[PDB]
Amino acid sequence: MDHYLDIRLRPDPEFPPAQLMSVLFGKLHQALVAQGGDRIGVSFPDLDESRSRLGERLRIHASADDLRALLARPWLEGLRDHLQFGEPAVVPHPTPYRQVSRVQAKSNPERLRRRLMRRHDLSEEEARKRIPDTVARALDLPFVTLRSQSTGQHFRLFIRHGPLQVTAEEGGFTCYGLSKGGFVPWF
Amino acid sequence: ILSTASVLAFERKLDPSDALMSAGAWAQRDASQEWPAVTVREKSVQTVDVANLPSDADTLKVRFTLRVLGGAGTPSACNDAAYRDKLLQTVATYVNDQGFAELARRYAHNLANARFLWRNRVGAEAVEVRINHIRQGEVARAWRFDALAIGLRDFKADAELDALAELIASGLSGSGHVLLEVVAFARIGDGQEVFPSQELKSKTLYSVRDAAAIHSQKIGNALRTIDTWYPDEDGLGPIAVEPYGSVTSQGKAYRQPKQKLDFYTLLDNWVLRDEAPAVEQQHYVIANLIRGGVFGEA
Repeated sequence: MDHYLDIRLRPDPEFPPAQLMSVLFGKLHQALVAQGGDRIGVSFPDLDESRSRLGERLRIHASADDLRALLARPWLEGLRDHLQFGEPAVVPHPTPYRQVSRVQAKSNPERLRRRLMRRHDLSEEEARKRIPDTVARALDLPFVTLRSQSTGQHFRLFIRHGPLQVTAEEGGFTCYGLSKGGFVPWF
Repeated sequence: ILSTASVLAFERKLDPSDALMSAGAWAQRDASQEWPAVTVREKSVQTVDVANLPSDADTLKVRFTLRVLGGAGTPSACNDAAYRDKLLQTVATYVNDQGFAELARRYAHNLANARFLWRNRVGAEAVEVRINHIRQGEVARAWRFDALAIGLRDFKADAELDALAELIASGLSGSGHVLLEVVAFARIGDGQEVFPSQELKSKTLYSVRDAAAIHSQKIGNALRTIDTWYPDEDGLGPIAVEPYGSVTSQGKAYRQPKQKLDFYTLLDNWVLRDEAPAVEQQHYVIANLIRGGVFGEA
């Protein structure tokens, strides 16, 4: 994956950039479940780790045929007025390589309590005795908010840009474009 | 000396209605008179209000009517009669030089693209807006657009859009009663989330009678996104017409009074000291007079 395509959120008087970034990420995810495979990687070039902000840019990492297919496919319908685009081009080098991975946290003690009750046949009080409320961990990481279509929930999807490395390795990506082993050029 | 008057009250022209949202199925949009409504239900997460399409419905029918009044310059309350005559002659000079032709084209564009669908548009794959001019109760002239072809940023001329602009121009000039019916269909998804207006259990959704809806002022704010004549930076599109034209969601105040491009100094220059601005800034102050409000000091 030596090719990239930058997408920057146009400023909108109607919307904040986080809402636009989340609906763009959901539509990219739906485009990848429509496409299939594990070869599509994402990034956030104007990231702010300190303020936990994604920035205002998103960058896809793939081959050029994937970029020209995704630049005209109807997952960009209704956002071309919200979005300005670049051109499908080759990445610069030398670049450090890092991973973009979805991090999940045990954020609700009661759901894991109900799982322990389902898998150990305990009552509610044994689940509260075995699992306290200190267990709940909150991440200090930026996030998109996503509407599931299988189930009906709205959940925060916390992303982590991994450590910078001098070389990249093989692997795939999930249907959200996040690394389950793959690496992306970071520039 | 012709000082400005103490109170001015401009009635709201371009009066919209509450946008009732119902749902249904695509490819039968001409059968959309008995479609079931999108109700607001409670779902426990705390207690929030959320509203979705039914599990056999993939499009949203937002319906409202828009009444265009006309007589844009005439205030309904004013003290200084001399200021009233000067403002009347100023708006008369404006409409005599050029009628409501650019402003009606921009209002027709904001009706054409479904910008009154606020959040229900951005994930849509296809939007179709039907506008029926209703005189005497049945129909006078029917329209049908693709709201995704007409983007939100650009203003592009057309055959039917200029006809709609001529109708709204005839309305705003005081030369004919115009009542429109604006219906919009948007392919959102089967059972997806719609976004009605949000009422002040932290979250409550607006509904007139067991059926979700958008506020009338939200549709009125979406129709006023015609201002392209502010000092433009960052690649921002048209904003809603406002004195000190500001974006709360952006937190930025374009047309600040440090520059001479706000509504109030422009109006005082155009009426009192006879300093006519450019055609776009007088377009902007006539759009502010169409929007209405209370203007004047204590």
